Amino acid sequence: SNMWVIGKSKAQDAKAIMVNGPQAGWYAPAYTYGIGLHGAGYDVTGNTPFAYPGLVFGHNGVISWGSTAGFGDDVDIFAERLSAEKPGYYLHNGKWVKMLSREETITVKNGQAETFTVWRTVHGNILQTDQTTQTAYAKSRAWDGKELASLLAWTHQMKAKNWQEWTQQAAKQALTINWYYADVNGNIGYVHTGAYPDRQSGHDPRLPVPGTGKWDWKGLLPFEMNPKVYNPQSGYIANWNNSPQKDYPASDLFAFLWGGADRVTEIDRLLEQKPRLTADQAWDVIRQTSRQDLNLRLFLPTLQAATSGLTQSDPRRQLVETLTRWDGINLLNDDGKTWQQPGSAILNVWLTSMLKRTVVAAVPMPFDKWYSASGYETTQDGPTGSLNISVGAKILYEAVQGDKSPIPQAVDLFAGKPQQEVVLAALEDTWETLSKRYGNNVSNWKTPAMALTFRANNFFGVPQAAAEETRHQAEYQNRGTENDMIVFSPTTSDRPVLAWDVVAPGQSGFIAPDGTVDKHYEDQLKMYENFGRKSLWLTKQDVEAHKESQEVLHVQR
Amino acid sequence: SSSEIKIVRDEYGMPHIYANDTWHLFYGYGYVVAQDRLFQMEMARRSTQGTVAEVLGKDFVKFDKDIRRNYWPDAIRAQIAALSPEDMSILQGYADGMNAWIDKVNTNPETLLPKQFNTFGFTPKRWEPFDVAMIFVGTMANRFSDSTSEIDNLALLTALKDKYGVSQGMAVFNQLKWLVNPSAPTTIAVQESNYPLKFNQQNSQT
Ligand SMILES: [Ca+2]
Repeated sequence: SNMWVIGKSKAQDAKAIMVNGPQAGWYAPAYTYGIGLHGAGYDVTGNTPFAYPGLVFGHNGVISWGSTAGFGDDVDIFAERLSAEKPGYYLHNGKWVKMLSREETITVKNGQAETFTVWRTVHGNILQTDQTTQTAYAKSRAWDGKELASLLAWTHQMKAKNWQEWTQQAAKQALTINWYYADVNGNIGYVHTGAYPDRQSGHDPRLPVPGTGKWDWKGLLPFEMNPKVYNPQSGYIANWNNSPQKDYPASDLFAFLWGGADRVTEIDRLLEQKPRLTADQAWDVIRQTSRQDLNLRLFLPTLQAATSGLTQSDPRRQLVETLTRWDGINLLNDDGKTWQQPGSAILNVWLTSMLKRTVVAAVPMPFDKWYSASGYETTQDGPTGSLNISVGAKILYEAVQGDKSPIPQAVDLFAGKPQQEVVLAALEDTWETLSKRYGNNVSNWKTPAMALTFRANNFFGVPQAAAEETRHQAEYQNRGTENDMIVFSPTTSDRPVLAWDVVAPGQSGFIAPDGTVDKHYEDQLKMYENFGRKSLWLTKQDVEAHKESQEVLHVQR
Repeated sequence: SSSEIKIVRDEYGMPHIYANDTWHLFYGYGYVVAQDRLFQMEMARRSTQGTVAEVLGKDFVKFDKDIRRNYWPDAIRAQIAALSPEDMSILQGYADGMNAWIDKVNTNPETLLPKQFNTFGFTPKRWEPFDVAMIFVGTMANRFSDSTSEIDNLALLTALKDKYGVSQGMAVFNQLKWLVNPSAPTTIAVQESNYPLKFNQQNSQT
């Protein structure tokens, strides 16, 4: 999920611009829901996942807001001490405490129902996995007991008219989510919201802690601690699930890292490239980042250094020369299935070989499997989410930085071999592999592009539509499931705010019993494909002027 | 009129609700959601509560069990009961709005029932505040803010320490799964501020 907020110091023909691209995969019907609310203190427009009462992506004519997953560490696991003689109890603060328990029955269509028990301690629900007669792990979420508060904080924030009223609600949202602000005067803001535990001294948050009591959290850190910035000197706020702030620790996920190699640099670059950006230029950053190969910029220098001394005819050399001439912006050929340039295939093969040779080689099995992914892995239907730099690649990146990396290389991923030699061996593998497949004329290589699928199953893998309702788009785009842009004080409009979004396939997922698809069942699909967008209306006059239908209800609570 | 809810849809079918009080506003919201995404919402309801097998069968039992093992419904119900009347009105209204439309759908299913219901062999029932809340709770929270691999991490570290020895092992874990990396591009620039907390990276809890 990405977002860029451009403030007054960097906005052209406007005072602030907000472009949000939440990334949850692609689904039919649409992942988000378009809604406008007017009354009882609210006056908003925008769209929101699963039609939550609170709009995650929207504005109220005075301010605008957005989110991207935070990925801060707000979950710890407690190793609970059990006793075979006291089933259902666990030792805590010197006493055998009774676990919470409940019976559940899974009713199964055309199947026999299944009954089982779920267990919970003072730290959280008990995991099913990793159980012994003496141990069980509890998943402790810092937001536990604050779920509803976050749902409402997300609702009430829509009534905010300034940074102070908005941060008051950001302080109540306990999940680990980055919130963004913008307003009609050109002010912009960012808060890495969420509840984060105040851990005991000596507690390494990447590893489990005993649940006997001595390691319980001291409580939760105060809002003061949450990374935030209002009107940054840079004039912009950019995020792609990267680190909020210097020294701020990431999620403990072994596959997740905030390091020198981060895809967000791709956005920072385009925003800094131009002193000021217009709304249309800000929007164009979607199309560019969505086509940008994310590894080229990270490894190109290393590739160049390794091949800089080879003779013209060396094929390893020509592969690298091919990458050098490339901007890393993938485009489809006329056939609608292959990419114009073979760069990503080259990088994919090479990178896969490097990880096998380095990181994978230094990690004991079967943990080595965790670092083998190049980050290009996909199926026929294309990626199920965003493309990122793989964890193995981020580790490899620090190694190739040598002394420029702040991470001590306790072990040499290159195991004593010159880096050039290993980089060359990998380039050799790449050449054998691709030349064998596509021939030895690089210039006529038509490698496969990624495609994109709006799946009929929701992110859970549960059908939310009939299979046949699945939609397809030839060009995979590493972009938001939905994209919305709010432009404050636009100089070419009669309104103090303009807003656009795209909810593909369409606003409605309705199909009549006879199979007649709603008029708004797929009217935003092509628009999504060509980086188009439609206006979001707010004022009564705009809504009235663009009305298609109307209905009045009269109800007594 | 305090009891009047106006629903106006734009050229893309996007609904705009106009209402005087909280309950009526979110009543209108739920009403249009039911009109627009009834099957999607029903299945999302089942996904977030672990009742998919009820309609899809045995291939989703494990799914259901995992969902239910990941939360404590009573605790969610208790947060809902603690809600002020104003906040409660958000969920009650939303639930009620959906129910109004759902009642009309179940009354004239030959014209209003989304085809997927016929196809999947079941009909939609009424929602309660809990149902509405769980849509958000089960997605945003139980899934998008519930990430950890600490047990796996301890296994990796344990294997690193076995392979490279203790001090070395610890060092390599901090190389593969660093706690922080100062060269990480951050949304807030170093000139603005830095995070003041320092953490242990030695697994000193053992
Ligand atoms: Ca943790």
